[PDB]
Amino acid sequence: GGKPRGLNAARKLRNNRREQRWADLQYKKRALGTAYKSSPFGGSSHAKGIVLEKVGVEAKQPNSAIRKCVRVQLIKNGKKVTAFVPNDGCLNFVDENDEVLLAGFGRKGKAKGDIPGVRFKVVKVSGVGLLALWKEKKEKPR
Amino acid sequence: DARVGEIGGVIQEVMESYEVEINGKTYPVKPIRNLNGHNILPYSIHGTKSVPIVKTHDQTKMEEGDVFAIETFGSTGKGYVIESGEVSHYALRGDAPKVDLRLSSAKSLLNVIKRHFGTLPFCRRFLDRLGQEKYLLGLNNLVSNGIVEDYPPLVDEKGSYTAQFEHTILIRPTVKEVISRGDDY
Amino acid sequence: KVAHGSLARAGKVKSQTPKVEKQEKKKTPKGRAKKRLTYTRRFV
Amino acid sequence: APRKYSKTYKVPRRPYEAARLDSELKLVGEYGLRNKREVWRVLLTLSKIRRAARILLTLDEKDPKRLFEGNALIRRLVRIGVLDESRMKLDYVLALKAEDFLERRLQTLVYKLGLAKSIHHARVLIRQRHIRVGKQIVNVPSFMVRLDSQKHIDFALTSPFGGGRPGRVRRKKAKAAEG
Amino acid sequence: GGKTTGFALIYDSPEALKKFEPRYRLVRAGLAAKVEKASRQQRKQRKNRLKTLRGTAKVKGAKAKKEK
RNA sequence: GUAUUGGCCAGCCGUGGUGACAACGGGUAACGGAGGGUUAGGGCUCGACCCCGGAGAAGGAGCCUGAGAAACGGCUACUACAUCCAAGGAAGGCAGCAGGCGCGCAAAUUACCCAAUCCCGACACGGGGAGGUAGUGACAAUAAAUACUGAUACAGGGCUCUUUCGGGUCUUGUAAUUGGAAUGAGUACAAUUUAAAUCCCUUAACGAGGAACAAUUGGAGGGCAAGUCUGGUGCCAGCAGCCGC
Repeated sequence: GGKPRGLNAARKLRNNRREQRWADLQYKKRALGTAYKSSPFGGSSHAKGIVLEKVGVEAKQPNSAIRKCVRVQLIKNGKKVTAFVPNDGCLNFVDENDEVLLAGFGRKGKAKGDIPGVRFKVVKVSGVGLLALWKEKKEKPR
Repeated sequence: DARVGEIGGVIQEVMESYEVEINGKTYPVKPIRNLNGHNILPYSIHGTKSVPIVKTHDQTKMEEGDVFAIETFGSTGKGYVIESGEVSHYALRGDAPKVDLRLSSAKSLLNVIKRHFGTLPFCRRFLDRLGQEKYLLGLNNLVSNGIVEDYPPLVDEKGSYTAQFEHTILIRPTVKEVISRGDDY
Repeated sequence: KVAHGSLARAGKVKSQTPKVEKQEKKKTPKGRAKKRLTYTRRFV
Repeated sequence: APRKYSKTYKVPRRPYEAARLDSELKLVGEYGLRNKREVWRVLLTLSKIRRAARILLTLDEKDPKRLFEGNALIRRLVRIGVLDESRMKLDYVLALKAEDFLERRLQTLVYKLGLAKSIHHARVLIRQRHIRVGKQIVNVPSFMVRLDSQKHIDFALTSPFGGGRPGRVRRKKAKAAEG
Repeated sequence: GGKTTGFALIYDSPEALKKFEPRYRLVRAGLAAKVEKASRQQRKQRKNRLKTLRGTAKVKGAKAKKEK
């Protein structure tokens, strides 16, 4: 209650909606284009990078395990990120300087599960595909 | 002047030309790609140099006066090992960081190891024969604090078979001497 | 935690699991025939 | 720009609903369909009719748009046979249901007029070049037979059942046994 | 089916047929022979080569003797 | 001065013009529109791209011919790249069709032809990478293969005679038996298709009995449909959009 209701008050109603629309969080990040600027990916879906070293990451408080992440430097703009290697015993397939391909966890810029500070996962290594190697459908080229 | 990465490629090509039938099925022999020989130093089993058993681009050269352990491993499985099983092998690090231990029990074992074994590897039974009976707490504490290194058993996949041969060679100034050669192998 | 951990233990369980083979079984009908068998069991 | 395309089915919003899951399976088994898609396709083409009738019903009576389009819609349904002549009213098309459309298709019409032992036997006879309507050979199970063409379904002239010559395996057996 | 549909043309006189029919139809009936020509690229290549010669392009060997 | 109007330009003379009904300036991962996607109604979002209008041919300026150009498969000059050379000199502009390099998560053949739709010229006759046909192609959309049916037994369901292992009647199921016919997936004499071919559509001789002429991708604690069965591991290895194991 308290809106202008007259027949010639179309200017105030249109102006008010424009100003208060910024209080929304989903719309505010769309208008300013933060993804184009701050996100390591240039607003894209995938990216290619070079593996630097293998790192183990501890799980959060209730759990206890080693998550076995990896360090990657992006070819497109030279930034450095960390990515998670899914499935059981798959670090064995990746070596140093292996040209991996990455994607997201699907939480749209937030960490998934108990893994802290990790936002990406490895999809392909040496252009073969990680899951295909796991089921012994293909052999990794030398 | 032999290049260690080139040696690895030659070793791999000879072994991989063989195959073996086990229970009616034929299995290629695969090198265990994450095992390697090494140089030997005074009172220290592992130096800084590795001798791979697959082709690599390691260009480090062997030099006059060096001694190397040349060992190879073959497998009918994946050609890769992981650590699994009960731990028996330990060794004091020569480069161990200085630490202060609240637990007195560790303080006594550390003195025993340095005075008896130094940096030589030891096993559990070598402690038993010295009359140590209540040492497991202290040993695990020394590992956690970075003072002693553990070496769990290394296994390939269940149902696979592995073999090993190794010799020590001396790269003397005059000639090469294969010191461990015998009439057996 | 100077030790931090050890990455050697990757793939322990999958490597040491026993291996057992598929056993041959009769082929199942497919397409429209497979739907016909399902309908009879759940309503007749 | 110059090519036109359309898709003929829709997907339900809730994927796993117990009440809906078994209802469709009963229809599939009854008429010997291949999968759930043909059930959804019939539901969509029935929904288009309802929307057109509902739009016209809110119009005033004797409105020229309502009369012209209402009569055309009614005549089309009577001609195909999914609606009986006793009820020519725009309100009665809203009461149509899914099973009415499935009655008037070539696969079921083969069953009703003899010519087959099981509803699954009818489909394999349609796909093979056996059934003909009028003078044209039809191999489309969902032909949606019209009313006045119902009295001309018969075996093909060249089919072994309606004449012709013995088929592939019968000839070999006769020839092999002969010599 | 056993039905077939096509097109037919009936001409007043045989001479009138050859006057109006396209050549490719005549070859089908055998009345006329095919035209022999080279492929389309070689004809185009030759045409552009002759734009660099001015007058009596048929023989241009008179310039062979300039070198002596 | 211009094809013509005009602060478009030259002299002389006035002091004006826009703005809270948002001027001026900065951003645009901005060519505009017809329109695409999603729907109770009201809306939100996209539009380089087959139709219409505007601009450009590596970056800037200048000009000739002509009814029409500030043209680049026309010329002159500078800047940046780059070609041949006997060292004096000469020549170049694929955001036209194919093709190569680089960049990237990301996109096809250096193939055939004027037969069709149309355009140009002195012309009924010549030309057209405009345009059409084929190759590669799981971008999307439409139709719909992977089997059909008897008999004899057993089992159960429906009804009766009805006392129970009892009999007549129909359906369904088969690590139960034998018994039937049919079809294209391919393939190949012909004709047809086409500028010449291929494909489709018709059609002689061949083409189904299981280890095939063998369907996969994700799941079985809850949201959410489907095991509390049997081996391995033992907060390790790992799963898990969320609660969790």
